[PDB]
Amino acid sequence: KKGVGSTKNGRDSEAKRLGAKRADGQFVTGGSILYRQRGTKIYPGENVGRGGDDTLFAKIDGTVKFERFGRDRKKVSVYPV
Amino acid sequence: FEGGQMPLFQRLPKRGFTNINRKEYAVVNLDKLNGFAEGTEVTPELLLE
Amino acid sequence: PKMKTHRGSAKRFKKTGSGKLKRSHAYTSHLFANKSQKQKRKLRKSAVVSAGDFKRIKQMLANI
RNA sequence: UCAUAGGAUAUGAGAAGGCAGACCCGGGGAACUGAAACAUCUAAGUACCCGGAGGAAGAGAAAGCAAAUGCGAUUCCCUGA
RNA sequence: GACCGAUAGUGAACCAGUACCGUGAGGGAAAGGUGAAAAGCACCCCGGAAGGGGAGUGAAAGAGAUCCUGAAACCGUGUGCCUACAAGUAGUCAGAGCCCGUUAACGGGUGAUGGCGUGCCUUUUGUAGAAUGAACCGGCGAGUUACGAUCUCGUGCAAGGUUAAGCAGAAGAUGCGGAGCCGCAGCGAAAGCGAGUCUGAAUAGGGCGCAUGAGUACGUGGUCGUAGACCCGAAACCAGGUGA
RNA sequence: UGUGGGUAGGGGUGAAAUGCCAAUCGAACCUGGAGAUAGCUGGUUCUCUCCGAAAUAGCUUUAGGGCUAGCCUCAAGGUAAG
RNA sequence: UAUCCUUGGGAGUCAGACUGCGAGUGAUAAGAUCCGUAGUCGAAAGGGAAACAGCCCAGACCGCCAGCUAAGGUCCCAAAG
RNA sequence: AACAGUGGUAGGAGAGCGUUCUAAGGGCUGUGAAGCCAGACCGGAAGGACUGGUGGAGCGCUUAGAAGUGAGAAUGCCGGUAUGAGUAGCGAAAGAGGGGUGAGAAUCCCCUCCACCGAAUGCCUAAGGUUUCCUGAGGAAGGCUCGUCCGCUCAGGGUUAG
RNA sequence: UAGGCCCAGGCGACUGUUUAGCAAAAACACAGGUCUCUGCGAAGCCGUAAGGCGAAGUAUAGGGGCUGACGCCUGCCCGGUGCUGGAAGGUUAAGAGGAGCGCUUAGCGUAAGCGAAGGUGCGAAUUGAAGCCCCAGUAAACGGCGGCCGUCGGUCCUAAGGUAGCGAAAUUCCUUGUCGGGUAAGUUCCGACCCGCACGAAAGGCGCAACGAUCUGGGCACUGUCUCAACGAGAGACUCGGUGAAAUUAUAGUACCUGUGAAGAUGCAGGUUACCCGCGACAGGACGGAAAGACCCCGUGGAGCUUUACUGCAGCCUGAUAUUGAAUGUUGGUUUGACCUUCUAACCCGCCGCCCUUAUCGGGCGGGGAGACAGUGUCAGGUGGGCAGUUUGACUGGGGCGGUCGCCUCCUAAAAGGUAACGGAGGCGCCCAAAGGUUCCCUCAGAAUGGUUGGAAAUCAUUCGCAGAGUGUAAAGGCACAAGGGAGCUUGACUGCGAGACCUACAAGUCGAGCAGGGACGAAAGUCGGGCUUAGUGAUCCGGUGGUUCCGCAUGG
Repeated sequence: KKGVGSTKNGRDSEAKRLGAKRADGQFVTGGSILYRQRGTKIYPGENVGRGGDDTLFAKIDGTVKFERFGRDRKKVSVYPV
Repeated sequence: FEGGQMPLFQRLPKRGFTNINRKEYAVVNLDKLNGFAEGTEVTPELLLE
Repeated sequence: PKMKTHRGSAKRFKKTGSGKLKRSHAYTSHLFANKSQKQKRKLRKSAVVSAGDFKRIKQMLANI
């Protein structure tokens, strides 16, 4: 028998549950978050706000819609009734 | 017990104290008085009765 | 023999009108420079025991 | 040297020892165990040993409870909890 | 006595702390039943006796000294059916022949021959399992009780429910006993306030609460807690004694 | 080698092996604490019906254990969301 | 198409296995190991795969000496060309 | 009635069977109770009857109640009986014959020969055992077989100190 | 019936003792040697103590340790640890002390508040032994005795670097080392060699006659040990008679080939073979019987043992105090205590004599000796495996050793999220008082040209230039309308909060518009509750600090 070891590549961070949390056409309350992220994969739009964690929340109640800032750049927005 | 996990109460803190001179007055809520006759006096003795 | 009450939990919790258990938070003892004031204002406040924990412990507090 | 120790003698229904493997009063006084380990702690002043008893013992007539136009020895029971 | 009834219940229903074991302290059994009554078997035979067969007693002798009943394992006798070219967790289904004749109904016992088919329990991802346990039969043998909590169901009374100890009372039921306990109002660490309260500088907001109300006593059942707590099982630890 | 004696266990004795101390000894034997404790193995006794899993996460001096969540069941509600 | 949510009571489970697919470690070896995903077994008998937990077909209240089929098969063992 | 459904471990829920005892009410039983053995009976299951036999005095049914309430397994406890199997063994060592006894003799008694011990298998005697000693009866048990026999069983007797 | 003998070697001097019941020995012991302790109430040891062994002995004795006859010898290191002694100085207890500080309160007080005495609590300086730090000595005390470079020298370090003697050894892995002997052939043996993995001088070194049921090798003789078996006797076995168990046992009418299957089948599939029942023999299988595997692992199991593991205890040393008083001096501040000498009456005597008393106990008297010491009690410090109770992690492709244990980023990851492995790569346990906020401003890296020192490469103008740069830090995501780079003013790196959401077993963690208060920048809109986002951190209990229209056990504090 032999003896070996020392992998030193055996860890990783805790998974942080990013991505969208509400869907297009879905009704939303005030203050609800929509898209956890890091930096801006997506920007805010109308009646939507960004936080210190680059997270997107609805300032009001309404319905969600995702769109594009012209080219190669996305957006969300809340539109009320 | 939780299998050696630090249980809830120990991981939580204590709060406050108890007074020696506390008064827990007996409470009436003013609708129970309608059972009495008009103009009649009222006393805790009477209520106990 | 009468049931013995769990005294630490008695010192820590308080009973409510709805049967729920009031509690305090942890992370509120001694080491505050490593925490935001947001946390601290959230944590000086009270809280309520969860359902699972309540199921675990409530027999220890029938006598309050 | 008084004198004392010590010795000699006579009286004593003296006391000895036993117990019922129970009750109580005290002197000594464990560990397992539990704490999911463990030493503080618990188990437990338990078990066990010892000495004393009595039919009961022990305590007991306030250098107290307390905080009201105050109660009046101890003991034990229910509550307080 | 809603306690046992001879493996139970005292260890011990009987000459038991005996016999027996141990140097010793100490350990520690087994074993009940004739019959109403001995009326307990005169007498005849077999036999050396024992033990039998008759006779007789007795309601009964298949009751006869382990003496009421007397199961099963196990042991044998006799016989209806089958069996010596057949492989088989041993049966099941189909089925001929043979023998019988029932709690009288598409009945019973055997079963040539054909087909299908690797035991039970545990523990396992998975066991026919070459993993475990049981020789067999019989008996005994494991989730209970007290107290307390909580939930459900039920009953009674309901914003009111309830007594405890104790006295009287047949070891009882009952009556008296309201001291006490739960609830009806919560919030707050607390002072304290009050359907509001706490935070707060705040008539702000928020938390907990009310407005959306039913508890309480007792009982059954489930579960939990504390007690050996479903049953058996250690190596070991301590105390006190017995032994050169 | 006999006889009579002495040393007794948290100890004794030992020309020492950890050996002997009543067919035993890395700490004798009996009783008692004591039904020690056992996250360990084994065992746990009648029937039928309805429904019907898991063998995963997280934390654990934790990994063959436990707690909560997940998955099952029963009941009362909301009710019609699924 | 009927199961969903809440509250409450009660649990058990935390040793998993193979197969197919996608991946890792491995030697793109393992009935290997570790993950995801679907199934079966577990906890599921029946028919086929000779036998054969995990493959194919298919889900057992009970009976009947009735019939139609799946997988798989049709010269004899062994029903059917 | 119709429709649909009814594999199942852990596990949850619900329906029940049966045992002992008690209360009450209604019963059975010497013209034969329970229990036990047979039987081809009934019920969806646990299970329950009926007939006959044994036995020879207590026992069901209904509704309720309370429990030491149901056993196939613990290398379970106790008891009994099997298998192995008429197998192994029958425990060191020279016996043979003739007579006798007796119900019965390899095995007991007598005789004759032979053989073994002989610093021991011989004589004394301690500790210890505690009647085993002697005599006469007996052969159920023990004797590793037999047994008329004894260190076994019964009776009796027997141990004398300046 | 009463030796087999010889040659040689290792170990131990020998005779002896030992694991009753596996081991008879090279182990133990031994005489001898050495070291150390001990002045006699020895010392040591047993005991709580009395009382005892030692010893009815007295340093030529007794106890302990190591070594082991005898012969020759027993080298160097005292740096470390031990012991021994010293000990100027530092440090250190309890006790003494008693500056001050609090609390309370009579009184003063309009109030605030101050506040004497007394009581109470806390208490500083000072003093305070042993021990420890420190210095010497000691190795038949613990123990230790090296390396590099060069072809004996030079060098590094040591406290010192192995002397003699011996040496492939009971030590030597490489290794059956090489050579020689012995033998046809010798991993064994003997003798030598020595690059001694890893001899070595009382854990004694080397040698050594005699001894050994020792271990080892060789030789003569002898033999059925063997070539290679044969025969015979006896006891069992076998048959008959008598007697008559046991272990084990799910039931069994119990075949072999291949295959399957929990991967090694009697019992399953297919095929082959086989009349029924026994007796003597064998032992291949029934993973045979026996013994809940003694190895391995696990158990938050046990016991024994060690120690510079933890905590304690006994014992020992030391000090204060009480027994425990009379003096002469001495020095201190206030008489007082301390210190040195002395005395005696306390206390003590396993010293003598007498009586109790025919008594080696004790106990009374007389003497004598020591002496306020000792001893004992209480308190305190130190030492203390002599002793006791306990701990001494997990994961793990078995365990151990290794490595890791929390957080962040990426891949694996299968286009939501999530997703493991001792899978692959890397980072954190911070930093900035400006690297923050706000207002306003502008835009990078590199390349080509020209141009002192200027140089390939500073700085320079120059056109090209979405971005090759930067973004405090790792990576991913993202950003050039800036989140990047400058300047001004400032501290929102605020207080109270927070609808509602995310993630989630819980604990927790994350985002958050908006309200109030008070502000900063800005004319104004308006932004600001730290930083470009993601890590930069830990519970509870316990204490500490500050503040407080809380409580404060009769009342006020």
